[PDB]
Amino acid sequence: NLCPFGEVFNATRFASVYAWNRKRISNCVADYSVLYNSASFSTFKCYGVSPTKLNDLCFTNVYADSFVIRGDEVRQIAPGQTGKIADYNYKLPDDFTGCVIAWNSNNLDSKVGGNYNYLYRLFRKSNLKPFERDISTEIYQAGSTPCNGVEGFNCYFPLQSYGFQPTNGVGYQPYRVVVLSFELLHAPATVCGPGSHHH
Amino acid sequence: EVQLVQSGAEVKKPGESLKISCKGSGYSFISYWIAWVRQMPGKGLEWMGIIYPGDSDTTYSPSFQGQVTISADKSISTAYLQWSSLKASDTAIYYCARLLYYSDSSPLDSWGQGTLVTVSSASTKGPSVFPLAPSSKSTSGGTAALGCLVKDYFPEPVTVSWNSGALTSGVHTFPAVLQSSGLYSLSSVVTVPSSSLGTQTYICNVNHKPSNTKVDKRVEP
Amino acid sequence: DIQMTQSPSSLSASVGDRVTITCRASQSISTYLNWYQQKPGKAPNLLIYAASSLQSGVPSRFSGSGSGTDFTLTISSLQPEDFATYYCQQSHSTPRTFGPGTKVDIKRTVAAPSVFIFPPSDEQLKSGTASVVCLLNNFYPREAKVQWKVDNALQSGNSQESVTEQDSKDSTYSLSSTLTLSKADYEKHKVYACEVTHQGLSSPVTKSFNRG
Ligand SMILES: *[C@@H]1O[C@H](CO)[C@@H](O[C@@H]2O[C@H](CO)[C@@H](O[C@@H]3O[C@H](CO)[C@@H](O)[C@H](O)[C@@H]3O)[C@H](O)[C@H]2NC(C)=O)[C@H](O)[C@H]1NC(C)=O
Repeated sequence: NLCPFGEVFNATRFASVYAWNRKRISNCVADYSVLYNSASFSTFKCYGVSPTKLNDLCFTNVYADSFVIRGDEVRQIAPGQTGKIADYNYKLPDDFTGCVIAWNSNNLDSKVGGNYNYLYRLFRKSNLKPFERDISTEIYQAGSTPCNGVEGFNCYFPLQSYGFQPTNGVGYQPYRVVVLSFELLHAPATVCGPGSHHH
Repeated sequence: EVQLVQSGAEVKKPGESLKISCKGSGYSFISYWIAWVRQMPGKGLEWMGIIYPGDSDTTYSPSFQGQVTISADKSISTAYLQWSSLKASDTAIYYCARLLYYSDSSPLDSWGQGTLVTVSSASTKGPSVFPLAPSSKSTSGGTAALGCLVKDYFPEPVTVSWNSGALTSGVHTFPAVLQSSGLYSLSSVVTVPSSSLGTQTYICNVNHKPSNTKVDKRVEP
Repeated sequence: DIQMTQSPSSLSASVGDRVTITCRASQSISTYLNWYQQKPGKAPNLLIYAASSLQSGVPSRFSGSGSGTDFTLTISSLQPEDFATYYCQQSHSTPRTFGPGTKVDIKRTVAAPSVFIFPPSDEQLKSGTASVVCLLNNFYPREAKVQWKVDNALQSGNSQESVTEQDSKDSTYSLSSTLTLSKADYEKHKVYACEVTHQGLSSPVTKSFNRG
């Protein structure tokens, strides 16, 4: 049962980075090098592993996190980084064991006049934990006076929409991202590679 | 189906340790903070503290700091509440709850069903069943009152019926109270017409499974 | 600690009524305020967060408003499922704190309690303790007071009471108060009484007996 990787990488709709969704993958065989070779990938780094080696390995469970950002921010989807995305939207742990997959989707998530549906958290009073997810739309109190709901000075709606237009620069164009994380518990491994000892 | 399920009721003695659990499913357990809330008998809600399962970072309420330990085990999607020495004042219901998110109103959008913790020095003990005898004259008219006093038992589960299951109308079995002795006391009563005091007999059927006790008690004026 | 207050502490309402409950904070909390519902034997359920955001799955008849120190929960048309206790909870400061809750019982005509007093049983007296019971039957509203008198001397810290939940058929309450002494001091007095006050009683009523 080769897993539904196409269910995630080929999903017609992707989430905003602030409300990134996670797909638990389990009970299947994973052909990671076939995923590598499906190509059209501008970023494909693995931390602590190699694709070729890991489709000989198995793990307890695998998780696929997907969302949209833009080109200049994919660097933030790496361990130990800072910035609006890593600090306020999607944070990876320093001991990350997985791969980060990203590819330009300007042909799909941009439109003439701008696609404002993709959002990202602009303000947050503390940085996120690794793999924490905060979807709060409450107005952000940037100063010492309370907002009492109303938008006003020092009181901002916390989410900003990307201005995705087909004519933006490489760094301001949409990029779909998928982060695979490999969970090895002291428990039966149910996501194996074709070349593992299990198959 | 986001759900939190807590472990079952607990009956301990002062000075003992206790650990209770809260298992979460239907979502990414490491990605949301978990709160613990106390509700003492007949009281409201108290925020005890919070924990982030991803790394077990905890922030306690000052009232509970150093009085209890919040921990987690992400490998089995579980959060814990733990005491090293229980006190009678710890008798209460404890809930775990997920925070929709950490910032701003930080609302508790999904709760576990609660874990009742009872701290008492007493051991399993069957009840004493005493009559609450009516004194109303049978021909006086109006209503008469009649009951049974179920005293000094432990643990909590006790059931009482009247004339087997035949008498149910006008019955009020009250919630048990925990006496200063660490033993429960309960009263069951029924109101009946004064006239009927002269024709029908009344027997309460008290059942206490923990001590395998079954007592039938007639109540006469 | 921010202190949360709710008014009224108890509310009688009928199906179809528009009900409003208020919450007050001892200092401003912007709109970092949540509302929860709790029914006996159950765990709370989130109704409103951030003062006015309706939790998904919650019926539209619930709504929240307010800011700073004043907040209100409104139910447009009270339904049978809505009789319960409602708590507010501030999230402006740590520690988080809840209001004491406001129970919303079913409205009914006022009914005065039938009161009955029960002396200790001879069996119990053999064991060295005496339990005098006072019973308040089928009253509405919930508020009632029982004071034990022994030879016209009022008792304190001497009794425990317990109240039933609102009855399903007649929507009344019932209450049991248990005064307990030892055989010794029980045998030292003659008359035992419980005085009951209730909105349905024009003047306090006393049931009593003399051991003999
Ligand atoms: C997402 O969707 C794309 C497009 O459907 C997938 O591209 C697919 O890539 C595989 C090889 O990795 C192709 O399989 C081979 O294609 C040749 C075509 O000549 C065929 O003769 C071979 O027998 C074999 O089928 C597949 O055709 C191709 N799909 C299409 C319709 O072009 C991509 O792999 C998907 N990504 C994931 C992770 O699912």
